[PDB]
Amino acid sequence: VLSPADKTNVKAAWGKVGAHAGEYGAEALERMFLSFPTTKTYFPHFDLSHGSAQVKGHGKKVADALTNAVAHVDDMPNALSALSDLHAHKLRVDPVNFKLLSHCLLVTLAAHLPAEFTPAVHASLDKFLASVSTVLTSKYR
Amino acid sequence: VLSPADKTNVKAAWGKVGAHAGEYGAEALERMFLSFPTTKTYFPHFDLSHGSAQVKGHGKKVADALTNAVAHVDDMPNALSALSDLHAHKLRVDPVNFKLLSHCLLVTLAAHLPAEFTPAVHASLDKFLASVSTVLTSKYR
Amino acid sequence: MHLTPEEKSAVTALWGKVNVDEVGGEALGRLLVVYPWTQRFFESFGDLSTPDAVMGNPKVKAHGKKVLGAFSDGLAHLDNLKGTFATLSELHCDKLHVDGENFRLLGNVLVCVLAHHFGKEFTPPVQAAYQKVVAGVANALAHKYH
Amino acid sequence: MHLTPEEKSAVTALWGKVNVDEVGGEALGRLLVVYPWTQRFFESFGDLSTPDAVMGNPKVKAHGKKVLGAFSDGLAHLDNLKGTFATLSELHCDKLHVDGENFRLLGNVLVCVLAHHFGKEFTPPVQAAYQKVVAGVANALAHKYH
Ligand code: HEM
Ligand code: HEM
Ligand code: HEM
Ligand code: HEM
Repeated sequence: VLSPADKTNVKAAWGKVGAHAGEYGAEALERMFLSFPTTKTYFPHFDLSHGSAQVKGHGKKVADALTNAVAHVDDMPNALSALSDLHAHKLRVDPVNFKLLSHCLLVTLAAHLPAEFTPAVHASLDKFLASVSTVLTSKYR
Repeated sequence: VLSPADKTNVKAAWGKVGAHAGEYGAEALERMFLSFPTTKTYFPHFDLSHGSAQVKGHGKKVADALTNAVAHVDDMPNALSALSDLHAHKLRVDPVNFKLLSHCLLVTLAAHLPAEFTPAVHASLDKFLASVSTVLTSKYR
Repeated sequence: MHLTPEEKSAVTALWGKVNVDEVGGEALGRLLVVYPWTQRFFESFGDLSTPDAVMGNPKVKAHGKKVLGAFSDGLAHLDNLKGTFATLSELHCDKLHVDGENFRLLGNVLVCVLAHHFGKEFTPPVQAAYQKVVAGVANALAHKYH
Repeated sequence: MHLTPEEKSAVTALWGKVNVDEVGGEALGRLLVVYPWTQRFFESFGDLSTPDAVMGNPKVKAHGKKVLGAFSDGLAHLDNLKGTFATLSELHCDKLHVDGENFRLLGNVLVCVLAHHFGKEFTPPVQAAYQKVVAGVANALAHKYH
């Protein structure tokens, strides 16, 4: 469960992301695809080449959803209902993959927000991505 | 979340276990020790030989807790509170190990309740053990 | 694949008793039932709405048999699973687009099916041997992903 | 390893720029902070009650340097991680009783530390090669568990 310190830590870190959230979304996708090629199985219809507009667009979409999640950190289940649905009944992404994307997002944040990626903030963002993962896979069965 | 159907399935299968829960808990442990040797690192102090009383003793304890969670299917977080703290604060068993034991408990039940281990029951028991594991790991960080 | 002489004997002795048509259908059906997200690859199979609709689906039964057939053959080449499974690996990746994690889900389900069928005969040490095997096979099937 | 010469060179080249002292202390510390349950092995190190107490703990920093030390030497035997870590694998199992899963957590933490330090330099492709290395190392260290 996210403690008040966690929530603050997350709000802070994400605050610094700002107008780059989209780029970081796209970058995390690219690192996932290259590091865990099994993840690519879910995107047969995309051009997964570097700098692909499909990848960029999707990166934005994910980034945007994360933002809305930070903003409703106290009410995630509710803020992500629609998304929980899409994932459990339409996309049906295996749950192990949420852990891969979460890891690539940390790696991306670390590389871009050195001053802000402290041990305490690292711990909070990790818990955070884990909660978001839990919410997104809660209606699977 | 467990559905009414899930609940009925679980009480029914566990119902059939009855007096053998202890014995089934012991076998589940042995199965786990043999298939996933890394789980043994948590029992350096145990005699892990076949027919070890320590294992016998431990299997009974695990089986009692599961019986108690079935008895309190509508309030598992509270019925398992104490065990959740123990695991989080003293034992500090890495979370992946819960999935391993869960798996060995399902094998154990499958081997003993052929007539009851139907597809529907299998699905319910898997969801149930996943729920117990979630509770037991909830206060980890 | 750390199959000791004795683990290999044990795998092979029991596989002797298996009705692959049957076990195949049971394993695949249970997969689609226990992990419903896996139904994503079979929308041309018809009705998978309930357990009975799944387990009884002639299409699931036929596919299961096919899958377990390929698996059985893998059991004859424990020495070279990667080689044995290379064309199938490329097909699941490149054509089917099947996430590799599915191979591990099936493996576990299969182990539950073997236990269900053999009861007491599926001893702790026999399971441990089969655990090595389904992992070996899962690895071999994912070896050509890129 | 199943490292491409190019992947081999990427790893090797970045590593040359690494301060093991600082990267080692930081990887181990982040480990004890992000996954608090790993502290179970370091009771004797002192106060690990806070990120600050962990990060500043000299025993932690020093164990971290010993660990990255051994990791560093393993990068010189990337074609036989198994034989390089056999003695250390038995030690971890039989003496230390460290769950193999910990090797995996450390790996991921290591990659986050490298990204943190090298920023721009730690590109997706370089990360991909490091993921392959941490996996291989984790596998070698858990190889002799029984
Ligand atoms: C941190 C967790 C995640 C978040 C917040 C997230 C968010 C989203 C969002 C916002 C969309 C767009 C919905 C729309 O198109 O209206 C989406 C779609 C999608 N997601 Fe998820 N996602 C997450 C994890 C994953 C993972 C791990 C995978 C697979 C590896 C995945 C696979 C997909 C796919 C295949 C689509 C549809 C893409 C398309 O056809 O355009 N998602 N996700
Ligand atoms: C659903 C799964 C689990 C249940 C229901 C469970 C329940 C219990 C119970 C009732 C006890 C005894 C506490 C007492 O003294 O009253 C216990 C102790 C313990 N458990 Fe858990 N546990 C589970 C999972 C695990 C796993 C997966 C591991 C490690 C692989 C583990 C490791 C331990 C250890 C090391 C102890 C202390 C044993 C001793 O020293 O006697 N547990 N558990
Ligand atoms: C032991 C693991 C497996 C083996 C040995 C195996 C084997 C096979 C074989 C022999 C075929 C037919 C090849 C062809 O059409 O040319 C096939 C097709 C297929 N497999 Fe696999 N399979 C395995 C696991 C899985 C899993 C777990 C899934 C999905 C959860 C899956 C999804 C499929 C699909 C969707 C097809 C195509 C069905 C169609 O004809 O439309 N496989 N597999
Ligand atoms: C990259 C993976 C790792 C490597 C290469 C590694 C290497 C080492 C080495 C070289 C030693 C020195 C002991 C001796 O030679 O007598 C050691 C000790 C030890 N390691 Fe590992 N280690 C790794 C991961 C871990 C992890 C993840 C943990 C737990 C979080 C751990 C727990 C310990 C402990 C408790 C000791 C004993 C230190 C002492 O004596 O106080 N190791 N390790």
